[PDB]
Amino acid sequence: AFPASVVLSRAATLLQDEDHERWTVDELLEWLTDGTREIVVRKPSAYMKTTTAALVAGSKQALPEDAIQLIDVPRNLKTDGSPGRAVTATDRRLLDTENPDWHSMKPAGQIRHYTYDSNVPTVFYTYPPAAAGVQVELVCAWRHPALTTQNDVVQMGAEFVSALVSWCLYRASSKDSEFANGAVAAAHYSAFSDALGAQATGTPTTQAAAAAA
Amino acid sequence: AFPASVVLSRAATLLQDEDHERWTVDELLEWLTDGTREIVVRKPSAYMKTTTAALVAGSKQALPEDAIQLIDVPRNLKTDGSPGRAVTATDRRLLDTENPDWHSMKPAGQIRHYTYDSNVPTVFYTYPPAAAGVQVELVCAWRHPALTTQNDVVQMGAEFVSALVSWCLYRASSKDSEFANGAVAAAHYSAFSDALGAQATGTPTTQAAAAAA
Amino acid sequence: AFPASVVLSRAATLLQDEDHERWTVDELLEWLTDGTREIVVRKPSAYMKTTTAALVAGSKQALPEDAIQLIDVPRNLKTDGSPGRAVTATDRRLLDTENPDWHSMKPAGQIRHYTYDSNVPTVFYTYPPAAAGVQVELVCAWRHPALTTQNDVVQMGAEFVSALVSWCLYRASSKDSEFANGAVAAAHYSAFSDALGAQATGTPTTQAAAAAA
Amino acid sequence: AFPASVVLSRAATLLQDEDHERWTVDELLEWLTDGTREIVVRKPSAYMKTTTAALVAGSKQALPEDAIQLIDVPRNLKTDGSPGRAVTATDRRLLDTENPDWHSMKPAGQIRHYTYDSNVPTVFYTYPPAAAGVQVELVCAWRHPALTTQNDVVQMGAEFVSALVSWCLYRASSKDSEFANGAVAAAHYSAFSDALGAQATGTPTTQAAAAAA
Amino acid sequence: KPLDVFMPIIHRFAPGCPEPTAFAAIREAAIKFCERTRLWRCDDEFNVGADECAEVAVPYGAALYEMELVQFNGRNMRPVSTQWLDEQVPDWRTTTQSGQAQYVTQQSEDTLTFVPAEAGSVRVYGLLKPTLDADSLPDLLADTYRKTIADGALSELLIIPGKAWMSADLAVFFGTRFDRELDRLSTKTIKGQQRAPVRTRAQF
Amino acid sequence: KPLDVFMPIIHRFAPGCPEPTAFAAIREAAIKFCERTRLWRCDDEFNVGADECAEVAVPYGAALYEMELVQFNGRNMRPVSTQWLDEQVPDWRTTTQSGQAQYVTQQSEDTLTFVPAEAGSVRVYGLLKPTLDADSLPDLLADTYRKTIADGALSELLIIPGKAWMSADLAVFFGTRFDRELDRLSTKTIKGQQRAPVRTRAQF
Repeated sequence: AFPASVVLSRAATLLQDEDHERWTVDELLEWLTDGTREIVVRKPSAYMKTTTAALVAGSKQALPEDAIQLIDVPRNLKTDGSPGRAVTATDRRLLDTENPDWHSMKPAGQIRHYTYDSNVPTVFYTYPPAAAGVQVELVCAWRHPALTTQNDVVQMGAEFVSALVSWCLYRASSKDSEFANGAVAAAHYSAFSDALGAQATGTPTTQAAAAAA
Repeated sequence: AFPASVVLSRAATLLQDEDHERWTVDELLEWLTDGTREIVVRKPSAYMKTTTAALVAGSKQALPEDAIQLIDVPRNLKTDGSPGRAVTATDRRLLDTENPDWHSMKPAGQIRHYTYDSNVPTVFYTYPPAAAGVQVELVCAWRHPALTTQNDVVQMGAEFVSALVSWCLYRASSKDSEFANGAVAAAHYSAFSDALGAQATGTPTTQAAAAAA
Repeated sequence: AFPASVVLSRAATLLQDEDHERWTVDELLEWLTDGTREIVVRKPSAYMKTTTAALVAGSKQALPEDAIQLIDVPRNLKTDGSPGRAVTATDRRLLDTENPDWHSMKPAGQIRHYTYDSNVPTVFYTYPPAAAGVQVELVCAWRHPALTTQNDVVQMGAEFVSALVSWCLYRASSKDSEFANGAVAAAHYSAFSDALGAQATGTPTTQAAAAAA
Repeated sequence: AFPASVVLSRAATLLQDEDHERWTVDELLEWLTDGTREIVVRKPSAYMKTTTAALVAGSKQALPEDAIQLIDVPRNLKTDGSPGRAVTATDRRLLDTENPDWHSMKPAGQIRHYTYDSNVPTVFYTYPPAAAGVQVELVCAWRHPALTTQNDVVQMGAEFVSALVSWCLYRASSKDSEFANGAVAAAHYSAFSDALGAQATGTPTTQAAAAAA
Repeated sequence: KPLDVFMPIIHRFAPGCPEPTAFAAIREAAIKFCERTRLWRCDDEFNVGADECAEVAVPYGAALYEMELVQFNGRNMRPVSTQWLDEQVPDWRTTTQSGQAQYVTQQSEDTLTFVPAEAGSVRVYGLLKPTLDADSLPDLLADTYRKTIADGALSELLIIPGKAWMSADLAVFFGTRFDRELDRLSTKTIKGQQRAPVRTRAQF
Repeated sequence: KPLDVFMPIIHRFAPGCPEPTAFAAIREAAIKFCERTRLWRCDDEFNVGADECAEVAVPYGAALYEMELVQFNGRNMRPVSTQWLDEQVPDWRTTTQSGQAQYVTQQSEDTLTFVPAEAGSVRVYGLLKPTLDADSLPDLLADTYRKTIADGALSELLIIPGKAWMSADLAVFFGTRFDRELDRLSTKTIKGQQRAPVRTRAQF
């Protein structure tokens, strides 16, 4: 939950540009937001929140536009505060082979099972088909919107902040690529990749990609 | 849903040309569209568009021309808004061996099975033959058409902005001029490949290739 | 289905020759057409065209001259629009051991089986022998004819546009082979080969040659 | 079916000699014909010509002089246009052990089997001994006779134009003059070998060698 | 009554199984259960007269698997095979003479034919079997014998190949348990919950 | 009636097999089921006279597997083998004399011959068998016993080689279940749903 002001101070202290004349605050903020998106992609455990999302009528559903991928759909939120029933994942192909018109089935007050495919990121199907905009908490890979101002707050963990520092070092030191043919930029990139690799807490990036559920 | 303006701003910041003088805005736009196409090919999960398409009467059908490869055909759209039946893949050769005149039989209002071969991307067969141009949902790796102007929007996810920037840098720095550098271009190509490699969210690219269902 | 103009614009922006005064439009078009043929050979899934052709009387047949190799013979097109019966591949040697005069058998209105050998590309046999020029759909690797004009259209897919750009970089940069003893040309060739290798969609060139049916 | 003129233009474009003054057009024609021979040898599928050949009466026969090696003998052509019987390969040693005077057996109007040994390319034996010069189709790796003129046509496929160009560059740049370079010659030989290697359509050259039936 | 009571056990042993698939497995397992246990019973009455092969009425989510007995105007009828009429009572099919009914044969799947045709009320006391597409299983199958049907359905579901559910060991184990429980319950038609003894009929 | 009710079970076990091959295998398994269960039955009436080897008439999507009983103009006839006629009744083939029919002979596949030939109505009550190409199976196969025919068909599909659906253990298991269910239902001809007892004939 750190603000962008700290990260800009760090990156303006590594590069001997404190008043931000070679690297203005706007472009450093741009590198901060790009690094946040990239680090969320690399390690999904960095930035997860559960979002209340209503579902349009029909089996076919679309997750919120600024979300990379939904990992879990734990609880189906009942009307107003009631937590309601929970949801478990299932496979679409079996739902398709038998009862082929399962999309035409009568809509349900509460969805029971959802189908998700890593190939198709934005689309997940709900069984039974949703009715009248029932809301469900979604655990999805949300992407950080942007960093427009220095005081703007980054909702990410407070060590990925140092990871963002290293990534901004990469994206700034590739500008003066003439020196050492970008060796320093490659060094910062290697440092950043190692920083996320040795993250023992979150999703292990060193191990098999997408192995963690 | 990011516009091309932001990515062109990046590429103008990386290459030490913010005025877009040596690298014209049209040229950077062209590299942006090339990068979008390349990312769609490398990782099909980057841009998969659910397109409802009418089917020419008969067993043989043609994929929409602006589609790399169809991945699934989830729903057979019934007339007007009704989702209709689902469609499951089958084997074309067995459809040939039994009922050899399967192309010549009576068409069906709703197709029941589809056969797709990777070797032939532009042709997919439907069983039974479609009638009166019945439309079906097609989930295919869409190719981003073009980036005519700076304010044009890119329909892919905002997370691949780093990969697009790396691709634009690789292609622009490969120019045969004093202001372009070669080792920088090679390092940028490597950076693009690595950035696509660590995309733990979408379709894997390093470990498993072309094996995604 | 991109025109040659877009590819020539690419190559004229890579090499700092916009007027095409070193690399004339004619020879760049020549490199484009050579690259198209080479890329179709490397990955037959890049450009697969289904062509209807009449079959001369007799078991011995010849596929259209502008085709590298046929993969499948899906439909035996009945007279006029009727799709007709389908065809499946068989073994010619077993057709020869028994009924050794299977070429002298009475010609059939519709061929039932075809035999194709990868060794002999231009010749494929049909069982029963064809009669009176019956037309059969042929799925054969068509070779791009030529690029005589800038406005001429290349009907191959639209990331092979970037692959053709890389190949044209190879062929143009092989002229100035002095610089680094052709290291830049070798780098462009490696880039082209990697671009085709990581084509996750079409036929995998990385895996065993001709393994895909 | 491409004429030699196009390939000569390519070679005059790679070597920085458009006027053909140093590398004479006769020399490039010779390099083109040598490249055709070498390509047929490396990959027999490049040029396999189905020729009807009369057979001298007797068991011993010789394939047409302008043929590197016969691959298949599909049809024993009956008199005039009738396709006639098919022929299947056998083992010569068993044909000699049983009925040792098989050469002395009465000639047959149509041969029934043929024996071919790779070690002795110019001789293939027929069983029974042929009678009155009966003609039979031979499928053999034909060698391109010569390229005497610029306008001479090449029966080889247009896909191997890149391999022919690379071979012409390899042989021309190996010349011992100031105007030729050696490192580019080695690189061109490697490029020719790689271009023939990744010919996924025809006979494989890297993985399987001489094992094609 | 609904299959949502069966579903939790399937979820526990077959993780995240699709609801239609688990429901089809429940229906099939309960069908086999009623084939073996024969516990479900329902009572039906209809009017039959003047030579029609009348079909038995059954609940929508049921099918008549086996008739315990049939009564016709208060008479206990004797069920016999068709060949028994063929050899003992000739001109069965041809004759149209009406009379008081004595024997029943089932020429079709669900139609009862009485050797003399007559107009009277017919009461069929028969066992039932769930249909292959039944939304709600009876109280007997759900409330007290949910575990056995669940074991059978888990066998069917774990046998499904190419899925995360697939495990041959659990499939065989649940199949054996289902068979053993069905086998124990086979005698419940005669014994019941009342402990009615089973005694062989004696012919002298 | 249509096979699309059989299809969900197959696509549950064999996910993407083409429908025509699945239909063919379902029909083949149904043929085997009706050969073993012998449950499908139908009757036809037609006229035979003047030494005519008439053929039986059956529903179009079916074939006459076996004649349960043959009646000529109200007489229960005794089927005999042709060799039995050659022994007991000489001059069967030579003679042309007309008389009251006594025995039935099936020289051909579907043609029934009477040792006395005369002109009269023929009523045949014979078991039915689905043909190799029948679009719709009858009700008793599909509605009630779709699981067993699905078991057989799944066996034939899972036997298919060199394809994603191949699985030897699954095919063996499904074939064993099909065989056991056929074995259990073999007696339904005598029994039916009415519980008719099976009693051996006594010969004195």
